[PDB]
Amino acid sequence: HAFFKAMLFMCSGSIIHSLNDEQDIRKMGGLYKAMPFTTTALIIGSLALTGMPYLTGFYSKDLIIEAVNMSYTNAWALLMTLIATSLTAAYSTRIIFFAFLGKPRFPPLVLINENNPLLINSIKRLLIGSIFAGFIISNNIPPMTVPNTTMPLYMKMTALIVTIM
Amino acid sequence: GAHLARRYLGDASKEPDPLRMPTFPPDYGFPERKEREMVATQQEMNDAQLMLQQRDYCAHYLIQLLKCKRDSFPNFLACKHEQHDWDYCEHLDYVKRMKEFERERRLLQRKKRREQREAEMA
Amino acid sequence: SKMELPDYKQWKIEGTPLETVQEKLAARGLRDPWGRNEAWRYSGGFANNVSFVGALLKGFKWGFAAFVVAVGAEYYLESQN
Amino acid sequence: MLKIIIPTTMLLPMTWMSKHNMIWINATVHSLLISLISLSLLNQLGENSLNFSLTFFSDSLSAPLLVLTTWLLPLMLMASQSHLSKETTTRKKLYITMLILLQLFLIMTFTATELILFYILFEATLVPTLIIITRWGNQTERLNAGLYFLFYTLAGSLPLLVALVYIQNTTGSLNFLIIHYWSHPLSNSWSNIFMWLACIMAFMVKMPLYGLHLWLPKAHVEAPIAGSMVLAAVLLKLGGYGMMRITTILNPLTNYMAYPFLMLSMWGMIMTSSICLRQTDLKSLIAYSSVSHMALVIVAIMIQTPWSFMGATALMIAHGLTSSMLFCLANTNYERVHSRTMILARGLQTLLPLMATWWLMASLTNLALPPSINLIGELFIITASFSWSNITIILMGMNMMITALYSLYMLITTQRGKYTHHINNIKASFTRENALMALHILPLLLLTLNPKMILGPLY
Amino acid sequence: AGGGVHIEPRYRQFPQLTRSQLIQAEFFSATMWFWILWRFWHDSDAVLGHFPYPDPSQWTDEELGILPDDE
Amino acid sequence: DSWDKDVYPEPPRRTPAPAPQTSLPNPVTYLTKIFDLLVDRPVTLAREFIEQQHAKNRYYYYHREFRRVPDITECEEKDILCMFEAEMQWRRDYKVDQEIVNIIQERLKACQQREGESYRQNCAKELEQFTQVSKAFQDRYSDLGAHYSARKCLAKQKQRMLAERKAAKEAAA
Amino acid sequence: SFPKYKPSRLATLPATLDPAEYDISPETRKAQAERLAIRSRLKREYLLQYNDPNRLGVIEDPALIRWTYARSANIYPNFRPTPKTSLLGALFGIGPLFFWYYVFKTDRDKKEKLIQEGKLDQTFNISY
Amino acid sequence: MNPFASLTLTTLIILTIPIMMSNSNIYKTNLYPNYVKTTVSYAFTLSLVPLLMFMHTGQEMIISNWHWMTLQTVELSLSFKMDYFSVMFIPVALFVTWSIMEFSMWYMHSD
Amino acid sequence: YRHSIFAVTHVLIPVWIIHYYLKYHVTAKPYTVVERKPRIFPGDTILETGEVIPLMKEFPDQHH
Amino acid sequence: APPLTLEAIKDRVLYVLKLYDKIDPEKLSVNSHFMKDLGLDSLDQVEIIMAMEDEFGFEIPDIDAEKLMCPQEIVDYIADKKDVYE
Amino acid sequence: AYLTHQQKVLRLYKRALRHLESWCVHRDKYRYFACLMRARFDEHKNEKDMVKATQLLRQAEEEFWYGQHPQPYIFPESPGGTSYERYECYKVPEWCLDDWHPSEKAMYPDYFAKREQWKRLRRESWEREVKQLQEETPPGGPRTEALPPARKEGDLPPLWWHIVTRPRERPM
Repeated sequence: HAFFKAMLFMCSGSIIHSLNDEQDIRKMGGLYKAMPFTTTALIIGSLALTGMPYLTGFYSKDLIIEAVNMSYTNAWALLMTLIATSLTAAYSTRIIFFAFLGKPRFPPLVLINENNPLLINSIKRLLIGSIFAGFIISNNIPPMTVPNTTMPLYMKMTALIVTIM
Repeated sequence: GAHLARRYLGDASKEPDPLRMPTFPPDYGFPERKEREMVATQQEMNDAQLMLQQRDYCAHYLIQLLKCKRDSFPNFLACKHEQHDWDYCEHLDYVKRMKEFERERRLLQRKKRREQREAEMA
Repeated sequence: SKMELPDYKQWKIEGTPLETVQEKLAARGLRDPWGRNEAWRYSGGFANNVSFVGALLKGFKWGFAAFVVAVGAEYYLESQN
Repeated sequence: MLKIIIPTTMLLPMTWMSKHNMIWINATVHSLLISLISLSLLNQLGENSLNFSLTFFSDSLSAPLLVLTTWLLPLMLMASQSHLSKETTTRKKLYITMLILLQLFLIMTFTATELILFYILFEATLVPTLIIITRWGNQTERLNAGLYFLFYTLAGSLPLLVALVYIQNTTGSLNFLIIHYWSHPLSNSWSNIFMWLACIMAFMVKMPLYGLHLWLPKAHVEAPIAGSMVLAAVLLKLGGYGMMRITTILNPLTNYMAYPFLMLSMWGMIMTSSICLRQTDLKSLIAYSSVSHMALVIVAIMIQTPWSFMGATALMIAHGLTSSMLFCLANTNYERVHSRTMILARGLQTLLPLMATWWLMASLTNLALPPSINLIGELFIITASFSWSNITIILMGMNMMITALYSLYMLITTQRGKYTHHINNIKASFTRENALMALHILPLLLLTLNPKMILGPLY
Repeated sequence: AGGGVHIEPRYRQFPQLTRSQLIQAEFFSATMWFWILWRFWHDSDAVLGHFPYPDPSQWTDEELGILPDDE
Repeated sequence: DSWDKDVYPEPPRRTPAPAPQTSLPNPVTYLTKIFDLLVDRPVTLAREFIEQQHAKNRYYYYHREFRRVPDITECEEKDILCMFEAEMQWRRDYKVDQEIVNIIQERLKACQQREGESYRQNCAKELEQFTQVSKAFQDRYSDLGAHYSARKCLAKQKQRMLAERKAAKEAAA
Repeated sequence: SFPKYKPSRLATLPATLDPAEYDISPETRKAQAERLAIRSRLKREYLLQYNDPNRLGVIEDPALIRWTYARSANIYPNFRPTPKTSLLGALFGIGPLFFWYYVFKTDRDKKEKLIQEGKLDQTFNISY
Repeated sequence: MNPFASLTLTTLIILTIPIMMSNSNIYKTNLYPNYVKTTVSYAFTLSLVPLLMFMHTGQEMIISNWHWMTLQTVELSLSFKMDYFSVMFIPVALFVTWSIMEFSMWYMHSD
Repeated sequence: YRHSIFAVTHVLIPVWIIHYYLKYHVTAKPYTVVERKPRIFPGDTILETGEVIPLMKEFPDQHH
Repeated sequence: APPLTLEAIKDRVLYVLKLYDKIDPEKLSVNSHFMKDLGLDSLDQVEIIMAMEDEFGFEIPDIDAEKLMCPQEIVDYIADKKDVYE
Repeated sequence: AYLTHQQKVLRLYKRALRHLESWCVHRDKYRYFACLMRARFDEHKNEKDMVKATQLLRQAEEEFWYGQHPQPYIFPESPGGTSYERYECYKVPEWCLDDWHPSEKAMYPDYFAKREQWKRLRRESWEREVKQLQEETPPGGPRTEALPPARKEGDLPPLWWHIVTRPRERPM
């Protein structure tokens, strides 16, 4: 979480600095082509928070959803977790749509730029972090609890699907 | 899920109670039921300093996992058959619990309607 | 250094989805005089943005090519060894 | 202790016949030398109090207060240099005489052997401060300030005198060593309750206690700055030093009649801290803050636990250094703006960089950041009170949270924000008041390194 | 203003984009792409389970050992 | 070490000698090796200076002794001489007893890390040994008050001893 | 235009929904002529000193000294022994102390009643 | 045990050195942000090594050196317990701060 | 060189004075540093005593 | 933020006012009185002033929005808003 | 003074369209809706008797009061914006320059030279402007905060110094 949550943070900040210290989504847009490196960075990190298979979020979020489902909790405890995964992903797609996709609802002076070397390098090390760390750490850390082997299928696949509608 | 419906929206006695079952002698119904035996002795778990929740019957494979892992350093892409034995052991041990769950389930199923049969014949 | 202001003749409702705004308002006897302000945003290089699946699809073409030769390399060990 | 007494009284002739301009230099330098000599008093044995003479003795409780007084004395000497420039030399020497006399009575009070001798110099501190508060004050109300401060302390002082002389006729001696060593259980006879009472309100009226505190806001906010520090830093603590002393004999009564004062205090600091949050005068907050901080001490002494006594001692010394700093800090702003209204001079960080720091950890020590001795005293009180009663925790925990609420509030309403453009007299911060704050703060962190010297004889 | 301005903003036109920010960008998205299909092909048994889930109902009363219902 | 295992019992340490069957050699082994001979070597010879300088002029310091004096039980009422001696003797015994609790907590805490995850089963001996010491401490010095003294503890000891005396006769029935 | 927003003490009626915005009587609009005039001179005199280069230090703020003096001095001279004031004095006076007196007394009595026969958890507590 | 615990002590003091240089008013306030970069990046660099033996043998310990308070029965001393959680979080934290303030140098420069 | 002077005056002279600190003054006190017992394997050996801890018998070997 | 000088601001407002289809390029003047020189209504004045609102980015107070008549004093208003001098 | 009838609607129309673009978000969608409400605003441009427009006010002001966005786009420098009152922690009053040690003043010599003449310029201007403002003000004080101009000879605008020496909006 520290990896990709931060990773999208300065990427948002890189957008904020480039687009004249503006924060509302309703003034973003059309930044996909004009903000290339950040566009990839935010796009990955947006659903990296949701954690597609084989990622920092995969070995944590998907296992978390199964683990609470594959345990003894109150009836509503699980439902909030799936609601969390769906609701988080829905706006995780939203902020991309307003920011990069669409049309540049921004002032006519086209200052938008991210050519600063420190800008690229600072985020660059967080691409490799936000994508590689989950795999390497998971095999680098021995398991602590009993693994969930014999499992009735759907409550694991539910975590992946509840992300997409 | 399905058993949740059979207890909450169905009959609670029909489904096993996870915090109370089993409620019947396991040897009863299986004359000479062999004991689920231990592979890794008490000192094996003790010397390995394994944690209690992972000190189950599968811990015999688990110590093998760490030992290839503690010797697979540097590499982390090795150590594949070790878990293949471990998770299969946990896969079958979870089945053993599942079988015990269904055993108590049909234990509750059989006797309740058997007593209902008595209630019908009187 | 230049801060130059381009021609206005290139920026009215044309070349933009502001066609509909101009005519739908004109349907109810109206006129839209500010669409030219947003003509450049709805045109030029800022237009024709990739889709959401295409947003994540960026780098797939080289990614797929790297992937297939990598699993082709994966088949290489199990055959050569 | 005459190795401290004799040089201290020798400050009087030296300060009274020095040159018309050297009085500040001479008094400051040799008072600091006295502080260095007083630093040797930090040595304490396992449990034997240092018995220098028949009429003077000290232990791990008296010396930290002793050093606090001696270390403090140059601090008002430098603080008063600002607003005492416009005065005649003879009156200026009179001011120095009052401060030195106040110091001399303080050292004799802490080093006193029996209670009656302690009582004489204890109360004797009223006279030097009465002149300081009234003669050299600033506003009309200071006349009503002196009477309020004098009668309040005296109203409780006289019952103690009757009880003290009654001790001598019954036990046979008033010496602290004999009283503790010949300690006997006090019966619950109806006379003994008043016997217990007469030895208490004298100490708690000047603590001050909730209800019996109105002289505190009516004096500290209104006394001259030099008198303000010594009042808050030490004079309130005179009740603390006495109460650890007098409680050695007043047992097991404390079990019952602590209650009417305990929750009087326990609802007290929460109530007082609420008033601090909603002040309008600067110095009024710190004064109301002082009683709030003093309130947890009252619980610490009265609960009679070794942990609370250590917490009482640590909070006692820590509050003195703190409250002196904020009162000095308010004086610095009041001098330039000629008022003490809180929101009169908000937003001065942009013009006062070093001051904004001196606000910063002074308030943080008021918030009591870890591991400042303020918490070490405060946390020890919490553990002792919790062991006494679990439901205690919510109250003073809520208090130190409302304590936190205001303790940034003047920081926001004095430094954070935008300057007042009509104000144009905030000059360059003079090194005098500037270095004054340095001498206040560094001993706090220095004592944070080795707090083991200020937990009292129970450590 | 002062010497050192090199990135020149535009006015209502698409800004210039140095090739360096592009080429790495699709490289990184490709880097984040081919990593997970390689992980998919190599370890498809990770996202989806590797050990079967037996159905409860199909289990007959032999390992269940439920003594017969009629008595 | 200066301290001995009778005071501070250190469980014996074993070393699981490795066996790196993996193709890649271990990175730790020479990482500790380089850390050894680029940092430890300069400070080892520097310490040799410090140890050799201590041998050049080694003065002496002894341990303060305390000849036992009559106890408060045998001391005289209103006699300030003898019972002061017993008072100070009692206070020192309190300080030593405080440090006994400190050591047993130190030994107990050292046990917990030594057994790791097996502290629950392999630290019971040290835990009960501390438990009886703490229980003995509670009836010894606890609850006395901030103004504790030898006479106050003696009253507590007498109060406990008369309560058990009454209990013993009650148990006799 | 919808089910209207009900004004509250901590969130008042806005400058839109207020009746006086669209109910501007001749005298109500007339009122916004002299309050502006006194503000004009009040702003003027402030400028005649704020923009005065000769003026140095701090000018007095009459309202601030009025607020402080009324918040500090003129409460007792205006104070009255009114039964209401004594009523709020009583429930906020001895009330809370008796509240916490009973709470702590009840806690202490309930706590103490099990110490004398060994029914508490104290075995690992030798510090106080 | 010669590495690891000692290395952690080295990591947590080298991060204080910028503050010590800052308060000493001998540091140069111009390149201090870049000087901060080098400190954090290095502090991260020495943060990787304490992982190495934890992967190797998994050793964990507690460092308690200088005894602060005796407080009769309860001694107090500065003490760090390095376990699984603390050991691998330091590189994670160290790597994050080095990158975010690397970005912040370009961003947070107009002040 | 600037990186090198960084190492000596900020990293290299530290690692000396911490190492001097704990291995001569801190370790000189009892229980100042306590290290957990490593997971010694029945099947592995002890380095100092040369004792190979006997391993358990054949596993179930439930190969999937 | 680059040193945006009044010359860029002056060009942008007049270009947008010419861009404004109801203030035609040939009938747009530097001192374009919207009520008199251009003959617009009050609502168009709102549309004009809030067009440069989003076009320039900064804020125009309402009590200054209705007062601001001509592009020349539009230029001078933004001139004193940031205090440009070049 | 009082807000005139057509002035009040201009204020309400202002933020109502800002509310519209907050709602519509998209430029074209806003343009379509802004023009539709423009004609809606023009639907009863005629009012004749002022009482009718007062009722038309009530419905109109009630419309734009509910027409607010739940989170309207407040600009960074808008009251309550992200960059609003952000750099006030940097601006310092001009009189602080006089409170500089001579070393700092000497190391900025040209600026203090032109500051001195600006300080001088404040002197005669303040003198002339106060004896300009006293009689330019009619009896009964100033009827409004509007301040009279420098309509005399060789005279500076009265009450100018703090306006002219305002802390620049970009103090940096």
